[PDB]
Amino acid sequence: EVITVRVQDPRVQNEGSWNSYVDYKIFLHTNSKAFTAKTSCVRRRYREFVWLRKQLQRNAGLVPVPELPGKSTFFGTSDEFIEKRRQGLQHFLEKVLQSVVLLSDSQLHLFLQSQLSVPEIEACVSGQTKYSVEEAIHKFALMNLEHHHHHH
Ligand SMILES: [Cl-]
Ligand SMILES: [Cl-]
Ligand SMILES: [Cl-]
Ligand SMILES: [Cl-]
Ligand SMILES: [Cl-]
Ligand SMILES: [Cl-]
Ligand SMILES: [Cl-]
Ligand SMILES: [Cl-]
Repeated sequence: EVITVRVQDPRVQNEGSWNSYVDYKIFLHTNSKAFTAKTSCVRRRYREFVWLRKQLQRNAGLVPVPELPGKSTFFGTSDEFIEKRRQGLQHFLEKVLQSVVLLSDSQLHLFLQSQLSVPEIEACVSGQTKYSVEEAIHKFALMNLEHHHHHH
């Protein structure tokens, strides 16, 4: 695997409050030149993955985008519900990162290597920010290193 990706450590955030949510830790490591940060670790919720798939389906190769786990008719917090959604998210990313065309998606790179919100990504990839995509990812890499990933 030229790109290593793992969706791990799912957690119910703000448990019990009106705006509780589940998010997922995304770990990536690659030597590919397409990525600004050689290693990255972010947290994202399912609703952001749904947005990310829509961005990817606008690609110029008309390449298929892997399916996501289904949407829920309830707020799911069971261990089994969360694990199966975690498995499907990892499969989704593993498949996405095997496509050269999808590796040109700037939103994907900010999704994976920064903690910018979805609107912030949209503003950055539309030329409405002071910083470039590469600058944002590099600054996050300096800000977010915590020595959890040893070189091989
Ligand atoms: Cl809750
Ligand atoms: Cl990542
Ligand atoms: Cl979620
Ligand atoms: Cl969500
Ligand atoms: Cl960030
Ligand atoms: Cl925002
Ligand atoms: Cl990083
Ligand atoms: Cl780290």
